[PDB]
Amino acid sequence: NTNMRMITKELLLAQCDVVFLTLSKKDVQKSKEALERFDQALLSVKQSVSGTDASDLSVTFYEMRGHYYMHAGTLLLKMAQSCEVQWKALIEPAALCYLLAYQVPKPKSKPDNGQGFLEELAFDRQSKSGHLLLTLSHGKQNFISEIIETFANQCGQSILLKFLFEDNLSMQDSFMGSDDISYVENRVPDLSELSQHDNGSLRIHNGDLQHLTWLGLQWHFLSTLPPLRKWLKQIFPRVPQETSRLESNIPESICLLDLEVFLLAVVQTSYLQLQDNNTTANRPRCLPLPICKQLFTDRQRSWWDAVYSLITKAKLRSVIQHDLTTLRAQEKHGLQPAVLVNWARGLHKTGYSLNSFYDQKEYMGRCVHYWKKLLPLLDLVKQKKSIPEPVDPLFKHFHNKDIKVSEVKDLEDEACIAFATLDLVDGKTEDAIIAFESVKNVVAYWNLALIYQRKAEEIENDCLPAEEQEEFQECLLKCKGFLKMICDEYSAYPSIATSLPVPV
Repeated sequence: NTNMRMITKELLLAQCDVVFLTLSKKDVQKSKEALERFDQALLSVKQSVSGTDASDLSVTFYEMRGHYYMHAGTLLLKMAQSCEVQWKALIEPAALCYLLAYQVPKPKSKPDNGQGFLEELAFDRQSKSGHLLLTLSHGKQNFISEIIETFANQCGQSILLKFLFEDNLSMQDSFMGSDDISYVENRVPDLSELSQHDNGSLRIHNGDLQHLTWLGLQWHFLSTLPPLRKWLKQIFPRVPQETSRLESNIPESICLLDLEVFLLAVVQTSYLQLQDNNTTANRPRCLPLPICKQLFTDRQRSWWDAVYSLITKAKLRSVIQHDLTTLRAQEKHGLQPAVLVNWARGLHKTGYSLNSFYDQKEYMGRCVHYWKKLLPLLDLVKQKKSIPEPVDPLFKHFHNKDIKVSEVKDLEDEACIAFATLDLVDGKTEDAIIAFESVKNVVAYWNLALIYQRKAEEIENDCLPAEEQEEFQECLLKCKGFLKMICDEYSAYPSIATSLPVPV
């Protein structure tokens, strides 16, 4: 009875998704037929059994309403791609469809009928809809205009119904007309809620390389690094966070930082590859998960599958061992500088942000290791071949990776600052100063002033003029609008200027 009305909606949803992606219906009869059956079932269940608060039909109906609008958006984008490419007329219909799904509220009875399914489906729908609503509406003031236009009493839903089912369904009857939408308002997803929705969506995509690289790419498009450690702690719970030795290429000593580094590299290589794939001559940069093609190459897939088979278990591990040698910058690697430098900067930031001492050291140890392994190779930049890689080992790109002769100096300075900071977070506070008195950028000045303050809370007076002149240096350097410091001088400069005047 009502239970079959419950389950058929779920099965028709799975049918719609499968017919959409793997069956690769080319936006022709194949997929639109499933969508039409879905819409018919929706109107049928809504009009007759208007479930109240008590029956679960109402909450399942709400979740499938959100999912129906999401799939409407995906079908619009597929039509646009198949015909020519994502048009200028099929992103706003699609943007409105993505919005409504996120806006209908996550289902929670909180008292049998495993609400877990609806909970994780809400996780997934919100994650997807939000990531595709930010990447479509990258420019602001776009949501407000779409909300006040593409929707209206009937015209808005008419121009959204005709596209999906071309004149095979009446407007008033058996359609989306009976559903009212005017109840939705402007509310772009939050960058904190989005990360938790992704951390939840990882509950139905355990270790899917495609899904992970898609999420990584979507975060990368928003110009903020993704939270790789939460996801990697969810996927793999137990894996050690570091290793005893970085000099040994042994397969059964996988550290979580290795997988973090591998995912960083895959995300950047796939991003550059698509960037060169005639996207410069397509409005959705990343093309939602089911419609888009493979983002990683084949060797990455083989290695990740071997790693997953090792972790979550006559095993041939030559791929593990070979790419581990590649990963730890060991005996002989084909990767050029662009990859090592990205690795080092990422580990640097991720470690420095955190507070736990046994975590900052770990991030600074791996960071200094990568910079010191870059040290000799970047020296081979004297009108010389970097590394002959006629074959592509794992990550080989050109016209980007090649570090020109000029930029060497800055990487040297960053490596020295990494050395100083590593030793400063170990307790050798004197040679920390020693090393910080060679590089002459603003990071050095700020770190020196900070160590002067901490060591000398209530020690001496004349050590304060050290802080005085170093923050005067940083003042002149602020005069040039230099925002390179981790905390902007709006906060450091005022506090230090105050402390200097108060001590005076």
